[PDB]
Amino acid sequence: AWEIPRESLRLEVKLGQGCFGEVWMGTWNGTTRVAIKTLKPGTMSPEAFLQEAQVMKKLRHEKLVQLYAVVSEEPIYIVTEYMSKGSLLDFLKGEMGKYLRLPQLVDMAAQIASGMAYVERMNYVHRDLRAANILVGENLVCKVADFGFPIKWTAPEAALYGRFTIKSDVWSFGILLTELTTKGRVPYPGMVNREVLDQVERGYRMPCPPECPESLHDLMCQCWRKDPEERPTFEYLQAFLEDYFTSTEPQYQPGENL
Repeated sequence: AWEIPRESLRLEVKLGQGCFGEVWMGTWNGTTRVAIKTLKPGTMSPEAFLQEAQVMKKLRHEKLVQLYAVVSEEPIYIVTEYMSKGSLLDFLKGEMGKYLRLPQLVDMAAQIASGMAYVERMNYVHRDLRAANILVGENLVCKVADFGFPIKWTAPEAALYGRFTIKSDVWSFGILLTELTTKGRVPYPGMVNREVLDQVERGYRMPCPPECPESLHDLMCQCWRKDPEERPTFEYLQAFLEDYFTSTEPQYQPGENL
């Protein structure tokens, strides 16, 4: 019942492509601006698509990219709401990067934590939370996306022993916060995957990014606790971030970059 006929879709502009397929901006039923994520032929059977797509179908929150429709015959299409500004990663590195300061950045983080707070209540796990999988819309709206490893964003337990939980998502969120505060820089500068895994097992943590208030770096560090259960909830992360400039940094002053 999420199913629609293919010719309901006008694929117009190519937006990019990944290991699993492409993403197009498009038009639905001649009237509705949409995004379509195309899956490469041979990635998944129709019966196998039903089993995995249950999650994206049950999740409906204002801070997750909304699924609109599905074409579950090869090649499989996933039709979702259209986010005008692309990925948070591109946004942070682009021309807008320059002008973003802490208040905008923390507000973006709060929207994201809210999205994940919803996933948390629903008892799901994201598994691939990072700036590249957040989409930006008008008015600096950010929404979590993408439900199809990248070790630098992955919690130790999950990278090593496949222990993926909401708490491993929390760890990735902490890494996302360094992306937000460095304007999109790859975490652990200079370190390759193995060096990262070794160091993180030995207790290494990224330091406070320049101009970033120690209080926010504390939050990152809490997200990075060795012990998954010590890690804060997204409910906490969301409330902390929404309230940040009153409750936590009431005397914040603008700087050159943050």
